[PDB]
Amino acid sequence: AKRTDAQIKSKQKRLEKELEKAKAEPVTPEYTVRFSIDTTHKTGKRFLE
Amino acid sequence: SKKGVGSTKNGRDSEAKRLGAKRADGQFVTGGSILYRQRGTKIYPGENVGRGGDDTLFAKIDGTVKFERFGRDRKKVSVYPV
RNA sequence: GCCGAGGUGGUGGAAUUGGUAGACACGCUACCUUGAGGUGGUAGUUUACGGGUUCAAGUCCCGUCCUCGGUACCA
RNA sequence: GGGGCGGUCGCCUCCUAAAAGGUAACGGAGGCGCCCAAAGGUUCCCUCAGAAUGGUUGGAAAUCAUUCGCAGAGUGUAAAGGCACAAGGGAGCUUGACUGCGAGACCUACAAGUCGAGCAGGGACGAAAGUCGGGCUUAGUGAUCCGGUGGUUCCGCAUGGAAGGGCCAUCGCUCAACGGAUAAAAGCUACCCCGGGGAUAACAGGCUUAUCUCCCCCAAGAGUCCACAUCGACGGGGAGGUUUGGCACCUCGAUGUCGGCUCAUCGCAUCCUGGGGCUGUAGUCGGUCCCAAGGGUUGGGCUGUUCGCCCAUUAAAGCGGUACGCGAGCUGGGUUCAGAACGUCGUGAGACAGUUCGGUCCCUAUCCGUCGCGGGCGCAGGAAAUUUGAGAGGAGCUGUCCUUAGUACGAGAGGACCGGGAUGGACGCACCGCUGGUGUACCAGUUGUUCUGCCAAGGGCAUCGCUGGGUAGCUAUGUGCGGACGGGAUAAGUGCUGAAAGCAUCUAAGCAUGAAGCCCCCCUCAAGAUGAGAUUUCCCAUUCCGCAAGGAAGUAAGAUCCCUGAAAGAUGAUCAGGUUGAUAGGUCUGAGGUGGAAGUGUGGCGACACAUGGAGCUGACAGAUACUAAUCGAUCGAGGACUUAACC
RNA sequence: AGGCCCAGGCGACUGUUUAGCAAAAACACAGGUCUCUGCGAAGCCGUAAGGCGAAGUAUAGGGGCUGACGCCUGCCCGGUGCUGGAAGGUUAAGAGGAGCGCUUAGCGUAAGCGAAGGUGCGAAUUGAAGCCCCAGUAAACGGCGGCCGUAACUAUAACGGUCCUAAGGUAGCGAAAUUCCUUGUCGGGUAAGUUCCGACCCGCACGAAAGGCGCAACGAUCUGGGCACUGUCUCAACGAGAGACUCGGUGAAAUUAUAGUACCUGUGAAGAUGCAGGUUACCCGCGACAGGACGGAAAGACCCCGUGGAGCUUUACUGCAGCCU
RNA sequence: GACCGAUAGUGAACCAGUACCGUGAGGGAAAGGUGAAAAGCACCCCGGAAGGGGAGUGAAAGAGAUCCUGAAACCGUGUGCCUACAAGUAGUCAGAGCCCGUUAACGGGUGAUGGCGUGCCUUUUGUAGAAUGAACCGGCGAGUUACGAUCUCGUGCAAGGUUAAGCAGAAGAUGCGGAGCCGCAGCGAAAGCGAGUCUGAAUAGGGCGCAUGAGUACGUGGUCGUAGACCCGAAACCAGGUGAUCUACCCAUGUCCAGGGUGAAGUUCAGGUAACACUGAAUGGAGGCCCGAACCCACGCACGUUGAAAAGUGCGGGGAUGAGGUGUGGGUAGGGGUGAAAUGCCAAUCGAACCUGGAGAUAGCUGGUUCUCUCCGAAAUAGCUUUAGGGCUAGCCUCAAGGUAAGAGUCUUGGAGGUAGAGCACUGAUUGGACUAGGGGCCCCUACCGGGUUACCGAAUUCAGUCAAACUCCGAAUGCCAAUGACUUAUCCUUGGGAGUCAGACUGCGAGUGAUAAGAUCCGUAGUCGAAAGGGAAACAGCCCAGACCGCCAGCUAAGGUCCCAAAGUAUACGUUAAGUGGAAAAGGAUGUGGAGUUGCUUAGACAACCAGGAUGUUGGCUUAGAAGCAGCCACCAUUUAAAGAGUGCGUAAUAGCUCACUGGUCGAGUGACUCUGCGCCGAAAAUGUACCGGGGCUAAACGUAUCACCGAAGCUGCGGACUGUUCGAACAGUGGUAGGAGAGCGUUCUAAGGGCUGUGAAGCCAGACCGGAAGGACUGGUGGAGCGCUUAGAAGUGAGAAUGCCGGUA
Ligand SMILES: CC[C@H]1OC(=O)[C@@H](C)C(=O)[C@H](C)[C@@H](O[C@@H]2O[C@H](C)C[C@H](N(C)C)[C@H]2O)[C@](C)(OC)C[C@@H](C)C(=O)[C@H](C)[C@H]2N(CCCCn3cnc(-c4cccnc4)c3)C(=O)O[C@]12C
Repeated sequence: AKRTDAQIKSKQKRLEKELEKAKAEPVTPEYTVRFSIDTTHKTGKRFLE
Repeated sequence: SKKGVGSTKNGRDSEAKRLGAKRADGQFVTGGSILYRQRGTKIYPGENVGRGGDDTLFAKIDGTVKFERFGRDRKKVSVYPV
């Protein structure tokens, strides 16, 4: 159990050291708006003369 | 057999701070000397005793110390001269 | 009992607090086409729960319930 | 409370904390690594939460008045302490969230940390008094070193500068393992090595007994009725120290581990056998309980296995202690050494949360202890025999079949206690006549080669050359025997008489039965039984010293040295003998064993057969026999203390 | 001067191997394949000369892997390696020198400015390989999924849906040297078989060159059965020789505080010969036996500790040789 | 020469870098003494010699060739005393008997017998330890030196102390040499200023100073620092060499392989065809082919396992013509070679050879660390620590100088603090009743609208009760802080030198963790041990008593005891128990007894026992063929009667048959429930053996109450010594001790001035019945045969019982 639990910490120290050397951030997302519209009113025919 | 449960969660404790009487009744006491370390005002300042910023009761003048009472149920330090 | 994981529509399931009964693929319903089915075309149905935080909650937080698995009594 | 894992590492508050202060544990709870330009300062104001009513949409509960509410509210934030003269709420004005300090204190190993009246300079608010060096107190943070920034009547390697340094103010550290080893760091080791510890783990011992095993109380209920035939819930009380554990007290200058083998012994909580009481015990069989540890308690298949299941017996195939008895007694299959492989994990060396094949079990016994055998002396003379028994050891088990008797019982099916008899199993003791074994100086056959000069007859060697028999001795698988009959006292139990207590009662008195158990009977050892015993019998009380006690020195009866030896034996010992003698060897007769000797003759060409001829040979066997050796010797070995009593 | 037969696992075999615990299923092997290398080859030894390779020349020579033979060797190039490309981004030192300090003649009544020079620093620009990027390669390193519904119901799913992935384990094999559950279940062998054999297949946790499946022969290999055979055992007995034992000669050694060295129960550093209370025991040897002297031996090999060591590993840290540029 | 003297000093006093050991590099000993001189034993005897006894020589022959002296271990001979029914850490104390007759004194050797008694060392909380170390004896073997720092003590000079190198001088002292160093003046980072000075704006405040002034040069001593720094000990690392005579592979070059089988390719012949294929004979001789000797290798067993042998023997086993065995010559060398790969092999070494150097690596770890007495005497704790078995500071100990009577106890008095207890007034928990908005459920209709009910739950109110470490309206006993006086004892404070200790244990109490288990763990508190002997608890660190300077053949006591082991009461008085309770344990069970308290029956008459009653309404009706209760309901009813339930027992498959109930007669006075408590009973089992009194054994020799004696310690007292401290020869007080601090000495070797004793016999050695408080010191006698003590100083290679120490001798 001690032999397995010494590996279980060695791999975590390797993990944290490679993550401090890596420092590769998640990529910031591109920009979207979604924005859209409705204007769904029942409307007549004639507007501008 | 040794089955594992851990995690006490309650190890820590703060350092003992020495509240309470530092000088006694009828004690000769110089100026500026701390008469009572407390939190809150368990005991009030009376004559010639000031309450500090950490509400310790200290003596403003030289003289003996008296712990009288503030009447109903309440105490008081007062320093008198000789 | 303890630890770790997930609880969405009939289904499998994405969603870094910012609009989802559902946005995505199926089912499902009503119609059309066809002799009648199938395919195809048109339209349609509160996030396990309860209480907050917030202008805004599936998400952030505190508790309850369920299911997967590891870890036990026993056969 | 071994190490790893988990958890923690610094600071604050409460409880532990034992009415000062302090105080630990991997004790119980919580928080912190900040926030606020007002949530600071001052001045002036003023009082909270809830409840009961009146009130739209307003809801149980917003806001309103209204009474009652010295306190739950509020206090930026955990928790404690504190607060309504506000520290809690408003509004104005403000920057003291100042600079240089600081008498004196608390705290503390240090480093640090906390409080501080007052002084001066400049202010804020206030009419003034005054208050203000942050907040309601305690958390909200880290040394130094090295660098940055700002400022300075500081220094500046000859001089003037400068580079650079100092000082002051300050910034960069989750250096979070928070008094911070570096600016910078993860693993394998079964290929391993060293220095230490029983300061520290496992085994076994010890304390404990939660757990385990066992026992019991209460009694609801089950048991057709009926708690107590047998069961016994919910709960309760204990014993034991065999389980899994707790703790680390002995051992790390070594306390070898499981299973098996050999050998046991002990406890009784009894598996069989013995005796019993209760029954929901008709009988055979049973169930439970009490007494009893005397004896016994199997052989196989698989597994390393203990365990377990199975097969087939048994009267039964008991549970536990002894370092899970027993490795200076044995085995080494399993597990945990080095090789190697599979599955799986790891990037990896390697590892196991697994499996598989192979793998050095050392020691001449000093003491105690066991089992045997001797040698000395004792035992008030010296000797030879036979002994009593204190004491001690052994043995102590039991089947089946028949008779009683198909009787008792039962409706039947089924089927007895008790009382007799035979024959067994295991075990034990003896012995070899029988059956067998072994028999290496017995007898025979035969091969190879070699020797006796040759044929014939023999010898050597080849495991005793091999092979077929085999005497004595030793021996079991063979034979003979035994554990039987009984007393006496009991245990459980069953009772008589019988009160205390006009009765009842196995009771205190008085008596009696009653078990494989206890003491005997049976077998062995046994007077070192220093408590040294008792019988019957032999020898007798001599010689010098010396003045005695006493010494020594010839003996008696008796024994030994030495010798022939076996019925005995490691050696001693025992025993049979030592010339008036069969103790051994030889001899000669025999038994037994082997089997038809050699020579000769005949028959056959010959291998060979047959006769002479139950022949010849013959180790340990037994009966005669003085043939040979037990020769002559020599040594040791009594002279019997004292007192008293009794006798004559 | 052979024991033999029946079946199985692994390895084709003959060989080799831990001298002194492991002889093997481990190495090696013929075979297969991948890759390097145009010959001053590649790789290797050496700082270099000089060599090996090799007086060899791709049918040759190094290196990895797998191991005769038979049938075969599936999917994934997303990650890591190689291999190729390289337009572009980055990227060193060296180059370049815009400028800013510092000093200073001089100008300035002060304050300050200040040429040239020296000197300290230094921006833009250029600057390879590598890396980022784009493709190929799995007999390279490696990896090879879930869930839901659906058939005369009693069950499963040929089928369909949908997430996820780089792809979701194909053939063949499967309680195996791999199966924890476990002594799976069924069948055989056996009176009885946790092992064995043949099946099944919910494969904890097989699987195709860490090769998959078979396979005649071979094997001081491992495993199960059987014939013959036997003191291996029921259950021991006897005989022979060498020691042991007695006598004559010779004569060590480990060990060892001094020892006139009992056994119960107890106590005690918790397991006494030595202590306590009892119980027993004349003095001295000889052959035996090994229960104790926590016996002898080896300053525990297990466990922890030491801010001990040493071999190994890697995407631990920091370096170095080599190799590109 | 204040160096060595044969285990020392070179490794080597001697034919020594020798003998040995290794292939090699390299490692590396042991071992001195006749005499003044050979005068080294002519001669005789035993003896084969060896070796002797005489005789000679000699001063000595005990001086005779490993030879001066010649210890101890060890081994022998003779005898004085003891010893063959007694277990004895081996002694000591008592003690007869015997045998002697000394350094002549409360002699000496032995000791039957009695009481007591589990070695030394180290490490430990604790060791007889079944933990370690040593077989014994002997020698050797560990805190030293240099330079520097500081403190005490000493001396000189002192606000001035003093030179170093050097020169001269017998390896000297001394003279010269003041260059230098430390001080006299501090403060500040520095400029600087100066009895002041920095900070500061400050004439302020504070820090550090001096006004209350001693240093300096040497010397002894303590300690620290740098050196191997107190001895011994690693595994390891590095540098340069030496090794393929073993073994791995390779290179050149030879050589070995008895015999027997199987029988490939090919070839030939015959058949066969169109020719081939093909078939069959023969021939041939292949083969990491087979069986099997030599040889090689090692798998199985048994033996050996202080071996025949540091890897073998015996019996079997594999290969045994090719990846073969093997000889000879040769090559590769350590961070390297070699490897059909095991990290295997590289000279009986291998996860990195051996040797020599760095090197006396380092070791926070283990072991040891040697003479004595006296005064005093700890700690096992806090904080911090890559720290946890280590270290530093503080606490605790010691010495000195100081200040000096501050300390300490108790009484009186004043305070702070909120536990134990208690209480509910907060905060939580929580039992029941009363009401009680409301939530359901039965529903009625009906716009869930209105309701109608329930003993179905109830938020909030009230009364009454409980409980709390993190609850307090309250609040102790103590402990704590003081002042004040009062007594009563001295021990605090400061400064400096030196430490050690940071593993603690158990018991009583207050808590925690644990299971309100543990000889458990962790704190507070007090004791004891540690570091404490003596007496008791049988034995027993830690429990109870009490603290050891020493002697005594003296007394009184503590705890514990008084029948015998075994000292003291078979003591007294009054009760209890009878189980061996005492001398082991619970729930629970029980007519065991002793003592207190009430109550009912109660001579117009109980209890026990004897006799007769065993009913009436009504023989009780259903689920039922029954139940006169009786397998179970329904009334718990009511008079015949002095007295009877329609039922508590028994029984049947149920009634049946009965018994008690309940009252009468006979009898003739204690009887029949309950509570408290004292002492007992069962409940009650385990492992070699009585085995839970120590034993015998006890019925008081147990227990309870009470009283008086006595025993009982190293306590106290008496007497007599010794030492230390206090007051000025006496008084008073004291004196266990680990680590450790301090003080006084003893001894060894050498040197120095003195002194003198030794050939009429030095040191050494061997004996003694001598002296001193110890270490130790003489005096005789005997061996020895030439050096050695005493007094005062000095300097140390300074004292051994322990290192699994080294060497030697011997068990
Ligand atoms: C032959 C007997 C050997 O014993 C055993 O090895 C073994 C039987 C043991 O059981 C023995 C008693 C062990 O004790 C045990 O140790 C354990 C670690 C602990 C045990 N207890 C403490 C629990 C303890 O009993 C131990 C440790 O031995 C290892 C004792 C220790 C002192 C020894 O090592 C010991 C000296 C062994 N040895 C070492 C060489 C071994 C290599 N080798 C093998 N063969 C040869 C050989 C052959 C032929 C020729 N040459 C050489 C050489 C020998 O030469 O002989 C030995 C004594």
